[PDB]
Amino acid sequence: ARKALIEKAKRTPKFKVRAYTRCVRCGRARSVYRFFGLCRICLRELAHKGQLPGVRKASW
Amino acid sequence: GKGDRRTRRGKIWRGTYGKYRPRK
Amino acid sequence: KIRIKLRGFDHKTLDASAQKIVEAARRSGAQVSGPIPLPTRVRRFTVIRGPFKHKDSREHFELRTHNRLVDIINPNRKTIEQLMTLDLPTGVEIEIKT
Amino acid sequence: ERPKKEQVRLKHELERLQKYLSGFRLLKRLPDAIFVVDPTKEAIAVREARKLFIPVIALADTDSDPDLVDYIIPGNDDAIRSIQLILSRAVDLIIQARGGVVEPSPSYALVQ
Amino acid sequence: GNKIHPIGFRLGITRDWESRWYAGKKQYRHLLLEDQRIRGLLEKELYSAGLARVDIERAADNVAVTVHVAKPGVVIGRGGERIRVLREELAKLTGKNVALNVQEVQNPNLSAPLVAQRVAEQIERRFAVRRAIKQAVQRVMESGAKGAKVIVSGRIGGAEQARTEWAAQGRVPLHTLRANIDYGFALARTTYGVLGVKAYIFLGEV
Amino acid sequence: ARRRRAEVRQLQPDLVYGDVLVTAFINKIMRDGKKNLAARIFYDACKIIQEKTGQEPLKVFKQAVENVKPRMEVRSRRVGGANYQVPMEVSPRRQQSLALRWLVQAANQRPERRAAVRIAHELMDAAEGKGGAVKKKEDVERMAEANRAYAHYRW
RNA sequence: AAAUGUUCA
RNA sequence: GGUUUAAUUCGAAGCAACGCGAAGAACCUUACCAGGCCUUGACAUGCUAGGGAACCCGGGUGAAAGCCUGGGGUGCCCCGCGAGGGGAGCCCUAGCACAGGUGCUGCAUGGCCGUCGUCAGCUCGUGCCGUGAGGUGUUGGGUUAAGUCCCGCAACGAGCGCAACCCCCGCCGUUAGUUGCCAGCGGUUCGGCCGGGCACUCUAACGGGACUGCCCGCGAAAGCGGGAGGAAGGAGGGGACGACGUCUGGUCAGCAUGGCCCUUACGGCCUGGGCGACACACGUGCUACAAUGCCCACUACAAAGCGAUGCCACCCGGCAACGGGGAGCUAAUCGCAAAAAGGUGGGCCCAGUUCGGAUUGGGGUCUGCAACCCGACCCCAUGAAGCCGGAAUCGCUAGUAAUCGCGGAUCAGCCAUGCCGC
Ligand SMILES: [Mg+2]
Ligand SMILES: [Mg+2]
Ligand SMILES: [Mg+2]
Ligand SMILES: [Mg+2]
Ligand SMILES: [Mg+2]
Ligand SMILES: [Mg+2]
Ligand SMILES: [Mg+2]
Ligand SMILES: [Mg+2]
Ligand SMILES: [Mg+2]
Ligand SMILES: [Mg+2]
Ligand SMILES: [Mg+2]
Ligand SMILES: [Mg+2]
Ligand SMILES: [Mg+2]
Ligand SMILES: [Mg+2]
Ligand SMILES: [Mg+2]
Ligand SMILES: [Mg+2]
Ligand SMILES: [Mg+2]
Ligand SMILES: [Mg+2]
Ligand SMILES: [Mg+2]
Ligand SMILES: [Mg+2]
Ligand SMILES: [Mg+2]
Ligand SMILES: [Mg+2]
Ligand SMILES: [Mg+2]
Ligand SMILES: [Mg+2]
Ligand SMILES: [Mg+2]
Ligand SMILES: [Mg+2]
Ligand SMILES: [Mg+2]
Ligand SMILES: [Mg+2]
Ligand SMILES: [Mg+2]
Ligand SMILES: [Mg+2]
Ligand SMILES: [Mg+2]
Ligand SMILES: [Mg+2]
Ligand SMILES: [Mg+2]
Ligand SMILES: [Mg+2]
Ligand SMILES: [Mg+2]
Ligand SMILES: [Mg+2]
Ligand SMILES: [Mg+2]
Ligand SMILES: [Mg+2]
Ligand SMILES: [Mg+2]
Ligand SMILES: [Zn+2]
Repeated sequence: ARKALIEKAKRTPKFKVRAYTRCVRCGRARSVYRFFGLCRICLRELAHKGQLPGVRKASW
Repeated sequence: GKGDRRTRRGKIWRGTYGKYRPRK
Repeated sequence: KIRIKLRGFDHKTLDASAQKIVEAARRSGAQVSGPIPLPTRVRRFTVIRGPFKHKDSREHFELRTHNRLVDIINPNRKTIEQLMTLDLPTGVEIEIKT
Repeated sequence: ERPKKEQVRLKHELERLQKYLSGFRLLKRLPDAIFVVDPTKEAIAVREARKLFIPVIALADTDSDPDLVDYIIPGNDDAIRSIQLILSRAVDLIIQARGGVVEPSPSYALVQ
Repeated sequence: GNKIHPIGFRLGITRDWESRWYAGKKQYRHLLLEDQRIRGLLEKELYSAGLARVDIERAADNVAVTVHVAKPGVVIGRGGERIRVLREELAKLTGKNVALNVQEVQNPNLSAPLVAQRVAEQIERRFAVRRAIKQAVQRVMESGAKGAKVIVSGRIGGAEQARTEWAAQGRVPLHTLRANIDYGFALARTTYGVLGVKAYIFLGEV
Repeated sequence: ARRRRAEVRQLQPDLVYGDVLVTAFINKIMRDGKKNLAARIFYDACKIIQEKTGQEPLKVFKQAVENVKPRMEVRSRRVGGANYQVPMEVSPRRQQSLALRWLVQAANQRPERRAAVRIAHELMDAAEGKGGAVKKKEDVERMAEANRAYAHYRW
């Protein structure tokens, strides 16, 4: 049950409480940062490619 | 007392305010 | 009068255009209190390195947003047609507050 | 400019090259003949030379394989006196066979 | 189980960003989505032209989009046309005016993304279970690199027992920040399954 | 410490009486980095040695520290499945280390309800003669004696 | 002067 | 873990599974169960033919889903008049080719991760040795955090590692003045607040500084010991960075992918339940057993972050949580703050207590359609076990341990005592 759900989420279908965040790259439900609209697996996958404007390895 | 809701410490800990820890 | 704030992820391309704007405004009269470096807002993300399950071991990330301030005390029509047209921003954004 | 860190790293390097090179740098496509003093002492040298079909001319003495030597100079291999004499005459012969000449190159060291 | 992306490890230094463009925590999130679906259609339609790196710049609310292809004739041709369509599709999926400039590669096999491909197609073309690799590296070196590396992983030759074959030649200090090593990932889809190809190319330094 | 010999941290002289000690002690009195409340307890400790004796704190202090520090002890040698106590002398550094430890240790053993009073009172008994700390010191003393037979092998 | 101290794809 | 259950979902399994995936389970999420419903389908690419077609609002039934039913429309094109007729999306029915699977296999895989191990190692080119597998180099002495370096040596060099190049912190400089300040005079509703000022502090940009450079001693050298100067030295303190490889390690439930399997269902929708069960076992933790303590009033000193259908000053009702009002703030300019431990005054007087707060009754607040299962707060009343913990066992070598509080991601809210940070 993926495709059915990835889209079931894109839609408004009643109330605002039933809506939820879910990765824009993979379907991932948990660990998606709202600033990127990405799950933490993708956030890293892309961060290493230099595809996320600004953003780089920490170190302090 | 950190777990005692009816106290200074108790409130601070829980992260709340009330009769026992007024919002200044 | 005419405060201009410019933000950027890259501190080089930022200070870059930051001066380019200054050197411009002066090049038309108008005094300009140099570009002052306002404090940076750092946004970090800490993610589990592994996709599955290895809670200890992660990789820190940060999106440092730089800020620069530039005031041109006494403007005029000349110090507008330049800083209202002549550009160069690609990874920098400026907000003009009069 | 080169970071002082490497300056030593490098100057410390040519020192061992200069120390383990200052001399063999005159080589240009192997030699036509090797001149060793103590064949037994420089066995390695002999082997290599002999392996490459190069003549071997050493001046060893009782305690070395004279069969590994193509042109022997049976005589003392230790005394500076003995070595110096033989090398001297050898080199004199060398120059004389090309072009003057004297005198007697500063060979004498201290002889005790 | 180790080694961090040679690219993301340099970014700030040595390497640059594949898509530079500031944004507000109110837009950024979105602006990102577009970039991704813009690189989406271009990864499939321009595959034929061997494209390596899709720079995306955003100025006064615009969209640069610079495709660095090994064959600019694939997106345009030997005359002048085609592309004219891609530009229309990039807007067809983005209600915006997106430019689209082609580019070339000094040397196609001096670019990791490209090298870890082309011949690494020879894998889907049922050939060179190894030499394909040794061949690539030679090409890279021959083209004046200071070191190169290629790694293939998977059911090599179609075997059952997965393996891992890598090149070996030239300098490739993955630990050096001032290195400037290029990196590209393949992915060979085969009847027997997926095979991943990694290419590393060491260029200049300091 | 495999590489080489530790290295002792030089403590900051006391603000009042000065002295490298007092701090060492105060440091042992302290817990949870909750100093001040600890340095105080020590100075507060005068009431009992000041007008309770009139001898001058520091001097008594240094006298207890000396009477409660051991000169020998037992350890434990790793013999083949034997493990004996074995005598062995005591380092000047351990003497002080141990002396100050037991002092505070024995101090918080006493029945007085107030900390400032527990110490000092313990410093006083210790000052000369009895004291829970001195007793502890007098026992580590016994061991080294009760096992003078296993001294034949000292590491 | 380690009292002993077994087994397992 | 196990045991229950209609379901209690699935994975993880010594270290390297067990506050792990889960950086947010009331419905959503969910993959599970029961019951009611839909089937070219919640969606992708297209083809045939009747027709209809952008769209928007109702009625019936029902828990919702669903099923049934009734209201209304041509910018494009032909000059063809228009009411005859073709057409574009696009919407519908019916049929076709297909969609979907969180169904299986990590023992077919990619990718990413863990781990030995930040251990100092792992190799190559030519030369030499051995019939050969291989050896040497890289065995040895000294030295180092280190295959770091030095000296030796049939080896002479080189590569992947170590180190350095990158970030943070320590001292200083230049550039820069809506943060800073009588630092200097001025005026002050005595708030840098007003003129005024860049000196301090600070914000931030690229520069300086350190290296055993210097002195003394030991040494063949590398280096070791010590001293001066210096903010800082002998890697100054932390990060980032983890070699050839090992674990048929981990993940087909992030994703991708070969093969196997289900296609009026092993796909899809909905309401309700469940993942929160409880005789038991274990792991990580929180709060404690108290006087170096506790409680109350007052009074100080941070850092790093986060904020527009957001943070919410300041008022007012309420004892509270909150509620009404309501300024500022696109935030070095407003506020979430106030830090806590500390300091000062008072209270408790060694007791299962003014230690400890479990548990339970009751009364409220707030988010959300909704808090029975199953939320978080507030208030009254309860007030439990615990006064120090067996065999065993874990963490830490310094601004560390210990202790004190603050922030953030996720997020309507929150079961966070977790996690990443200050
Ligand atoms: Mg939610
Ligand atoms: Mg209490
Ligand atoms: Mg943990
Ligand atoms: Mg048996
Ligand atoms: Mg389970
Ligand atoms: Mg499974
Ligand atoms: Mg669900
Ligand atoms: Mg549910
Ligand atoms: Mg449900
Ligand atoms: Mg499976
Ligand atoms: Mg597996
Ligand atoms: Mg495996
Ligand atoms: Mg794998
Ligand atoms: Mg190391
Ligand atoms: Mg043999
Ligand atoms: Mg041979
Ligand atoms: Mg070999
Ligand atoms: Mg060899
Ligand atoms: Mg070897
Ligand atoms: Mg090395
Ligand atoms: Mg050697
Ligand atoms: Mg300064
Ligand atoms: Mg400064
Ligand atoms: Mg390194
Ligand atoms: Mg498994
Ligand atoms: Mg899968
Ligand atoms: Mg439920
Ligand atoms: Mg659970
Ligand atoms: Mg329950
Ligand atoms: Mg605790
Ligand atoms: Mg009130
Ligand atoms: Mg008091
Ligand atoms: Mg509930
Ligand atoms: Mg009670
Ligand atoms: Mg009891
Ligand atoms: Mg008691
Ligand atoms: Mg350590
Ligand atoms: Mg929250
Ligand atoms: Mg609960
Ligand atoms: Zn994702």
